[PDB]
Amino acid sequence: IQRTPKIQVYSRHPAENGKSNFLNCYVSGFHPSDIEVDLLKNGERIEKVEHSDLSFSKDWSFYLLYYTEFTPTEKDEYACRVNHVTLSQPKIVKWDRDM
Amino acid sequence: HPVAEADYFEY
Amino acid sequence: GSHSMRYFYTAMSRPGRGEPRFIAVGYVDDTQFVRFDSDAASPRTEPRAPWIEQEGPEYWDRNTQIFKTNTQTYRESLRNLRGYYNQSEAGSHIIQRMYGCDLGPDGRLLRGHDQSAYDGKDYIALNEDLSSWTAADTAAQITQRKWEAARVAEQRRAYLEGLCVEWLRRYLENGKETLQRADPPKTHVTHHPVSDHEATLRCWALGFYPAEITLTWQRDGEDQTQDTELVETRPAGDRTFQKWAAVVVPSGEEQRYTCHVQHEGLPKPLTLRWEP
Repeated sequence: IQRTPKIQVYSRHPAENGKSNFLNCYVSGFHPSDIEVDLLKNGERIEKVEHSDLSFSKDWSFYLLYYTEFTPTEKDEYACRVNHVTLSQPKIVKWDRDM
Repeated sequence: HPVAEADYFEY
Repeated sequence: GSHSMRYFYTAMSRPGRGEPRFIAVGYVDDTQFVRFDSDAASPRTEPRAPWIEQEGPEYWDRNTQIFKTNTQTYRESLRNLRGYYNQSEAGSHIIQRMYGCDLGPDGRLLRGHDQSAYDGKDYIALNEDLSSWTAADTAAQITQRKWEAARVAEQRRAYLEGLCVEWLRRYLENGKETLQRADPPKTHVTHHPVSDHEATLRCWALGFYPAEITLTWQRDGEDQTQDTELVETRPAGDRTFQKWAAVVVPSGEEQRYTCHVQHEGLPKPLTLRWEP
């Protein structure tokens, strides 16, 4: 059987406009391990995203952190797009600085 | 340091 | 306090796309310190924490040898398990293994672990006695038999009581400025009306290490387990973790709610309220 990913989108440090920071997308609780993750800026895929090495939790589910440097502003929109065998379509989660 | 398996270790 | 070392192996088949991938990572507590990936351009054990870099060439060579050998045997093991479950050659399958030792606050062995899974389900585990096995099903009973025949448990016990603890202790000393430093959570409470008659209180914990933490809301001193929205603890990317807990409260009753925070790094626990 298969487990669908949990997804959280958030910043390394509290967001302040005009200050460099890191945008994180944490995907967890999924199985099997193949997964596609993109960070989006105003709907467009950000190019040079890094991620952690594959590991898993005590329940055997996998987790990964995707991240990239970014500078938050008032109007730019950020999100994380995830696909996995359990999803019929990619799931989009928007960055909300209060979450 | 990881554990070393014996030769021909298999499930 | 208490400390643990774990290695996590993942072996994944991928029919039609080459031979199964084998990945191994090593952790002390919540800090990864090594990785090996059979898919790498030049597969070798690599450092992932500064304090491990001081280990000599013989260490790295020996690690890489172990993981290269495991890459090959785990490919055979995937074949074996496919057969045990009468599965076709068409599907992708995964064996996972996690093993290691737990130390108590005095540095002595608390207990050892060596557990494996197939396709995300318990498959076989070494019992706490470090002498016997628990097999999940009749397929795993076949593995148990082979392992019993080859005296695997005895070997695991020797590693877990010996090298495992010895190396863990060495890493704890070499990385003492971080591995033995607990960073307490930085905390605050936020307030957001969700209507005219209700508002959200969100209790935040940021910048903490290790990941273990307790974050709860109380109303009139009574735990609000069922009404609290609690996100999974998440990595910030700088070694630290983040978490929050939220409760929707009737407007005007905010001061009846308290957030409580327990963390190893806290001189004393915290009680927080919204500060308008």
